[PDB]
Amino acid sequence: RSLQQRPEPTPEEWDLIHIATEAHRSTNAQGSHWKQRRKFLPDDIGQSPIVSMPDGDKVDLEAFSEFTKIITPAITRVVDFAKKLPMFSELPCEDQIILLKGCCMEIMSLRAAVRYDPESDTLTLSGEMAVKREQLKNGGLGVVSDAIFELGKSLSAFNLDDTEVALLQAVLLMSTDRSGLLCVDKIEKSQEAYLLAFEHYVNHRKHNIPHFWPKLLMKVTDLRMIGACHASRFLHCKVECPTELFPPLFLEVFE
Ligand SMILES: N[C@@H](Cc1cc(I)c(Oc2ccc(O)c(I)c2)c(I)c1)C(=O)O
Repeated sequence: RSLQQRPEPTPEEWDLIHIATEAHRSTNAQGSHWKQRRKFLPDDIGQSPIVSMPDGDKVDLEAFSEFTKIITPAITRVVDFAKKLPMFSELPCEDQIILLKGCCMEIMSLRAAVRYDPESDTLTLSGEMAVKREQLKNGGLGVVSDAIFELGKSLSAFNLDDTEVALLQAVLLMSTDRSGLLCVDKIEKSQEAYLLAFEHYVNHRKHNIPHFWPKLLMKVTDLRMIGACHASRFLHCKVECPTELFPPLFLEVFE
């Protein structure tokens, strides 16, 4: 360890890595059998954008409905992921709440993006619903969909395993650029530990791409950006459409 040229995970990092990975696996829909269980979203759904949005990319109500009918269990599984992480569970529940809201979209988007299928040109939502670029964009997301598609297409070269996704999620979670946090230092400290463990795991993996780590960290920024666009776009939807169309937990996370 450190053994070939680049530092390997420490024993303490191996532990943190194992805990994060299992946290992700146990909360990640349809594990390694998503390619056989997924049903495509019918091609007549997603083609009819008619509710206006401030930026001019309209919303298709039927598609919004399809995506939001399945969103609660998806958000629920991100809450579940976070809770299996000891540095998350031991925070005040105020802090817990703020962190989940700050990273929910980021983690859900990542999870869809790692399930980008090149041959059909689709993302898989919750390991069960394979969607095209147009359907997802028209259903609410607008250009955020082009962003997750663009991220998913570029990640196929990266060959991320379950651990790098889990650690990516954990770094997205433990982030201090949110308003209203109590335990700011404990969070930074916990993020730093994941980042280092992450880096050293990437070292252990020996990817065939040069400069893998900074390339990966740049994919982090893309997610945060996807996250911030969605929070802008969510706010506009809440303005255009009635409450009744939004599942209580969807509202609770993004409102
Ligand atoms: N693929 C994920 C779950 C996941 C689910 C859904 I519904 C998604 O579409 C969204 C999200 C937000 C919105 O505001 C709208 I409208 C749509 C995405 I991107 C991801 C997983 O495996 O957990």
